[PDB]
Amino acid sequence: VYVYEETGHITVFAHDRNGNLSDTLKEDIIDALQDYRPSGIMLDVTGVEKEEVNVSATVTISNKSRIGDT
Amino acid sequence: VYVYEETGHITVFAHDRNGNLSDTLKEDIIDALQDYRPSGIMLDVTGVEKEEVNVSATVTISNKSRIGDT
Amino acid sequence: LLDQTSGVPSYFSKGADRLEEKMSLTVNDPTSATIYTFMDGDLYIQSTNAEMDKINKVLA
Amino acid sequence: NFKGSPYLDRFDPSKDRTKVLFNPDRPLQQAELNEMQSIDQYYLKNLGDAIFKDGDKQ
Amino acid sequence: LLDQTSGVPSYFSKGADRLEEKMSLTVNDPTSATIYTFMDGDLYIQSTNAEMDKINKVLA
Amino acid sequence: NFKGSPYLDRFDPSKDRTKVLFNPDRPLQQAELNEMQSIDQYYLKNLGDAIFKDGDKQ
Amino acid sequence: NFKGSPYLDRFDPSKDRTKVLFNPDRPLQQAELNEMQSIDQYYLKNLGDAIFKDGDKQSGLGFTLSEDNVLTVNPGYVYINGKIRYYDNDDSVKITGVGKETIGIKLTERIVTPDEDASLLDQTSGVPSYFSKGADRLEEKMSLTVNDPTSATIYTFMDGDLYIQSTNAEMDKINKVLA
Amino acid sequence: KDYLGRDDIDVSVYEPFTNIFYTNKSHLNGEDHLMGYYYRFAVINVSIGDYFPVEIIDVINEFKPAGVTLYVTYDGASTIRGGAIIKWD
Repeated sequence: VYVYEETGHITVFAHDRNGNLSDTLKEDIIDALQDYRPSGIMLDVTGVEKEEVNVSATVTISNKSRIGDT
Repeated sequence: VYVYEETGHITVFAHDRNGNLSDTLKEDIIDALQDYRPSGIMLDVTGVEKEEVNVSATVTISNKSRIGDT
Repeated sequence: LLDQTSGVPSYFSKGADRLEEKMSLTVNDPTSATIYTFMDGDLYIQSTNAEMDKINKVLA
Repeated sequence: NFKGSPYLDRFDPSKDRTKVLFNPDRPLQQAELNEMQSIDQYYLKNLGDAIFKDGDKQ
Repeated sequence: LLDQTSGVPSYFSKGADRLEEKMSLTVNDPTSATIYTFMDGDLYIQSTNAEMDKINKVLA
Repeated sequence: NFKGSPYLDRFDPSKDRTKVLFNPDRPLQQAELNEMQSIDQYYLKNLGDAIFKDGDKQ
Repeated sequence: NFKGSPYLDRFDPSKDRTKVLFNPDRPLQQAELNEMQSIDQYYLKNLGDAIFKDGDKQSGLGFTLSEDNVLTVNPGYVYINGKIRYYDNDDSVKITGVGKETIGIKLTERIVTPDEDASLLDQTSGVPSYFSKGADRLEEKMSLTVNDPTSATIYTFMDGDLYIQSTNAEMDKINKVLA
Repeated sequence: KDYLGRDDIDVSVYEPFTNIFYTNKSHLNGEDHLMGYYYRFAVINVSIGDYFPVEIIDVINEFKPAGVTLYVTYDGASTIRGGAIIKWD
């Protein structure tokens, strides 16, 4: 969780292990935060700015018999 | 007690057994909640919106001899 | 119309109201301010330049 | 109807009152603010009516 | 002129004064704005419609 | 004369100041309010004088 | 532009909104105050524009020309930019004296703050806001220009000779009808 | 008062939203100011009448509620050696 703070506004960036934030989990976080959040200050829950990286690597092997699926 | 939350303001509705909120009790509540309210947030105390219901009823009775004031 | 310094809804955001006066076009409403007059779909009187009733009364 | 409850504008042409003179260390009534612009708009209306008629195209 | 808004802290409190400018009739007062002129109880000049001095100069 | 202590009306035609620009997080002065309407009335007076003369019946 | 951060003037002619209706027990906004004066000045400008033109002389403004073609204009009234303004500046602009030359007045907007002019500070005696900063002031001064198409022409010269005279007040809209 | 070595020092928290200029109740030339960035809710100014490290601000960050801007004021009058009134005669 990353709590981003402004004057009179709170933004709670939260994510799961996969980097997503489902609506059910967002509602559960909000319900949990009802007890902890300060009264009279706006609060909002949003998912992190997840970035998905695709990797294609060419690797050369000294012992060419070790080549295979493993 | 009922606490109603708004952005930047808190209002507290309180009542006694009779549904009234005396000025002395209002001042006591304010003084007690000085310690409780968040910093940089406005808190207010008001009396519950009491609604006195006038009921005029016509009761039909079987035993006409038992009719009386009691 | 809310408070621009804060820029969000709040207890302090609301302020003064505004009086809006929109103009609409009518056909034969006597209460409205007449701008043109027609007779059988033909223009009745023209005015090439600015109209000024008091000034024209003086000039007449 | 700006004499109503929310605004309470005290402007009335018959009173012949032309200016709101604010004083220091007193409440600033919203009715006073409304009357402040109502006076000016009324006198501007008088000035316009003294020359133009309703529906005069320019 | 006292505040007559119900249920406010400034209720019945003093506020801004008002500048009252009452017009009154005068005779042979050089400071007053002349509206009529008489000679031996007889009207001197008439004006059937609105008077406009700056316009009147150009028209003349 | 409204330039005195009880009002402090700061309007002056020679200064050629035509708008009172309020800023946030400042106290509100009664003299600013008085000048706010004084400017408008002065310019309305100029507009009327440019056309009409005192005592001109309408 | 007064729509920016320091003033946040919310007035716009297209919205056809002609009155700010204040309400009780609310926090007062300086933008509402700015718009309150803006509306009246806008409609006054409209009323002026319906009669006058930006180069219309009302009275005074008699020009004086030296042998070195140095021009000075006497004080007088003139309609410029929605208001009839009293010209009282001692300009000494000169002309080349050849070809068509036009004299005009340019209006420059400037901001006056308490820092520049200490008199704008609150001087109400014996209050908490004594000597506190407050509202700024918009200063609009007039100065002469020569062969400036942006300025409002008041005079026109041809080879150092006055081209057209106007004995009395100029009223463009009125003059069109009269013509 | 815990982070510092003494308790008798004068400390107070100022809440500027109490001095917001309301139309009716607020006096025109009074103590109130027009609403804006500083005179705003979720803002506090802490007055400290004693020398403090800058890390005291971080200490306040541990205690203050989330979403409130913090300001600190150093009152140099409280820290004057002896009587602070200066004499000429």
